[PDB]
Amino acid sequence: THLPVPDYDAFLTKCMLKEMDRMKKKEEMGKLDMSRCELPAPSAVKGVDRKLWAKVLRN
Amino acid sequence: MSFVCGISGELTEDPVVSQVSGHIFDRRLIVKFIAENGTDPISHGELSEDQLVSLKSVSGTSIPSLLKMLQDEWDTVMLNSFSLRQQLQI
Amino acid sequence: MSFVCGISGELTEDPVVSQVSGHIFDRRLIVKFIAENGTDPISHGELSEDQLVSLKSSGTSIPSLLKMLQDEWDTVMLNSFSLRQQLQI
Amino acid sequence: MSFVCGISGELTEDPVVSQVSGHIFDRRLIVKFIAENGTDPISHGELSEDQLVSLKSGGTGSAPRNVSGTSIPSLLKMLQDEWDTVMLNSFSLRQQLQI
Amino acid sequence: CTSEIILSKDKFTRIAILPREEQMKALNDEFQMYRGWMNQRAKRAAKVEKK
Repeated sequence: THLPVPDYDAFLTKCMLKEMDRMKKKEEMGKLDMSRCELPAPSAVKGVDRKLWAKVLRN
Repeated sequence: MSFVCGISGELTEDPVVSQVSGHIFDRRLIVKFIAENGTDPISHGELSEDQLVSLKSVSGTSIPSLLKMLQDEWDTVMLNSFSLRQQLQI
Repeated sequence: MSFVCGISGELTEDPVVSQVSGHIFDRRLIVKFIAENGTDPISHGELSEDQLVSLKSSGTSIPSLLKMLQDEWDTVMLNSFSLRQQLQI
Repeated sequence: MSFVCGISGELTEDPVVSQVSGHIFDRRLIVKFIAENGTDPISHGELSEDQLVSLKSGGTGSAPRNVSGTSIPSLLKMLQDEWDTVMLNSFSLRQQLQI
Repeated sequence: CTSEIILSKDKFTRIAILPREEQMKALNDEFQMYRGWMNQRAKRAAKVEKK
C-alpha cells in the first residue's frame, strides 16, 4: 500500500497493445521475406500472367 | 496547385504567403487588409506589401512519413519502458 | 493541409517556400540542396537558408510498417533505375 | 559534443534540460512525457514545456555503419532484428516488475 | 515506347506483334540480362565487403 500499483500499459498505443499481447501469449514476431534478392524466374504455367512477369523485371 | 485563403477559407487563385505566419492568402484580400489595417487576422503581426511572396508551384505513404510512424511508436515503447524501469528500481 | 515538395513530389510534413522562386519544399531536402548546389532548384537563382519561409501547419503494426518501408523503398529505387535507363535512352 | 537522454538511454540530436532537474532529455520525448504527466520524469517536480533549457551545442555524432548496414534491405533487416530485441526488453521489464 | 520496345530474333521489334512463345523467350532473355547485371555488381560488392 506504500507503493503505487503499476500500469504496465502506460503510454502504449492501440497498436502496441496488440503487439504486447502477441508476445504475452508467446507467439513469434513477423519477419520480412527476403527472397526478393534471389528472385526466382517464373515457370511456364505462370508466364501467361503479364503482371507476374513485370513484377519480376521491376524487382 | 490550389490553396485555401487564410483570411476566409475560400480557394486561392493568386497565392501569397504571410512571412510572419506562413499563412497563404489571396492577393485580392490581403492587399486591402494591408491598406486598411496592416496586419493578419490570426497572428496579428505587422506585414507590408513587399512581404507577399507569391507561390508559383504519388500514391503511397512516403518514406519520411513511415519513418516518423516508426519513430512515434518507438517513443511510446521508450516512455513505457522508462516507467517500468522506474517502478522496478524502486 | 496537403503540401507537395518540389524536389521529391511527395507529401511533406514540413512545407517551406523559398523567396527566390515561390516553390514549396520539404525543409530537409532544400537545405541539403542549398548546402550542395547553392541555387534555387527550380529558378536556378542564388539562394540561402535564411531566405526560406516556413508555411503554416496513426500506426497499425510494426511488422506491417516495416513491410510498407520495404515495398516503398523498392519503388523509390525502381524509379531511380528507370531514370538512369531513360536518361541514357 | 555528446549527450544521452535520461528517458531512452540513446544518443540525442536535440538535447534539452529541465529547469527542475539536472537530467537531460531528447526534447520530443520529455515533451510527450510532460504532455501526459505534467512532471519531471525523475525528480517528480511539476514541470512545464517552457521550463526547458536547450543546448545549442552540436549533438552526438552518427553511429558508424556496420558492414551489414551498407545496403537498404539489410538496414531494414537490421531494423527488424533490433526492433524485436527492443520489444523483448520491454516485455522482460514488465515481467521483472511483477516478480 | 521504352516498355513496348524489346529485341527479339536479334532485332528490335514491337512486343505485341511477336508470337506468344517468342514474347516469353524475349522476356526471359530480358530478365536474364538484368540478372547478369545484378551478379556483376554483387561479385564486386562481395569483393570489397570481404576486404
